[PDB]
Amino acid sequence: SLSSSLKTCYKYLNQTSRSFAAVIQALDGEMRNAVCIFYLVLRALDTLEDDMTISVEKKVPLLHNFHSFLYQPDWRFMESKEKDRQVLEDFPTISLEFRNLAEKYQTVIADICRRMGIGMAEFLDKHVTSEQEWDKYCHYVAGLVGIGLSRLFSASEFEDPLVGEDTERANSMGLFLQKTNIIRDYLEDQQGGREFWPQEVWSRYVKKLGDFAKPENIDLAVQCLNELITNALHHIPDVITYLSRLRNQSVFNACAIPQVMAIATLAACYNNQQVFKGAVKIRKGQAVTLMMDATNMPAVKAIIYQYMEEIYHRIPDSDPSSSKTRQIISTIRTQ
Ligand SMILES: CC(C)=CCC/C(C)=C/CC/C(C)=C/[C@@H]1[C@@H](COP(=O)(O)OP(=O)(O)O)[C@]1(C)CC/C=C(\C)CCC=C(C)C
Ligand SMILES: [Mg+2]
Ligand SMILES: [Mg+2]
Repeated sequence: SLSSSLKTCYKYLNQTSRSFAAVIQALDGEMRNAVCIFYLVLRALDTLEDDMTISVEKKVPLLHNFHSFLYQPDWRFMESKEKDRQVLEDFPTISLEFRNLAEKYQTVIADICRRMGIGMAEFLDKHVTSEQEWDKYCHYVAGLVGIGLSRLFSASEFEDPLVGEDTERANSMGLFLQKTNIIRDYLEDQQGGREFWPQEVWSRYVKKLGDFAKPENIDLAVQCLNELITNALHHIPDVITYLSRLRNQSVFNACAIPQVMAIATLAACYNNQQVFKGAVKIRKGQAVTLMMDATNMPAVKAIIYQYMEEIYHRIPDSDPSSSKTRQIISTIRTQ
């Protein structure tokens, strides 16, 4: 039986992660613990970042120094008003299990914590302006998770060194998941005072981002939605390349499921007014079918092409992104 501290870590994983708990807990051998802890560490970091009761000036050191707290066995944070605060109040349990991991895993995890902290700190006194800056934000909060996971898979030796070495491909995997979430969660974020859509894009349509929540502005909102989805789709060639290299079945499933869930969510969101009224989600019955079929590369490719064709045939004649949307979809189909 596992140590009591590790049991506690898996308890926190199941409490806090809806999307990832199952796939993580199905990982083979040494990957399971490495990735459970990687998750919890980053989830604590995020809980700090998310917390708007922590002033910027106080938040900046906490984010910068977070990587170092992993080696301070009594470090915890008692001022969080976030839902996942337990992760911060009992951080010593998480950091004890982290220090129990092989050095080769510790190094990757701490390195990712350090870099994500710097990047999170950088976006505390600005929003996202350009599409380039959108890519940068997404790299800090998601791309680096992909790079982190990739390097862990390689360190365990269940996967070839190439998986951990190709940082662009791993970065794209994270970007695709993150843009999908940001696109889909427009309203939830607007209601909580958060703004993640790029300013240089939305500003061509409305004067304030929240203006897309107003019913009179729906035609413009959906145009902006379509332009941002088109942006996200450009990461799919790299997604296909990344998944095409994976050898371990448990690692294949962990990587592929969230990607095909995000592909399904993007297609559900395309040209969809409902994004501006509430949370658009793929039906649970369909989610089950995707989890079952996405176990090999050719079946993943089929799912991708299927959802691309769904989008393609829903492009409105007058959509200002239409030519771009067709172009990227073709690229995906022919690769
Ligand atoms: C092992 C496995 C699939 C995942 C474990 C992921 C770990 C360590 C996360 C710790 C930090 C977190 C929480 C980040 C945020 C995820 C929120 O989505 P959500 O749906 O709200 O999930 P949940 O229900 O938990 O809230 C996010 C946007 C990052 C997405 C980018 C990834 C995952 C890299 C993909 C790239 C490759 C796989 C190359
Ligand atoms: Mg968060
Ligand atoms: Mg956050």
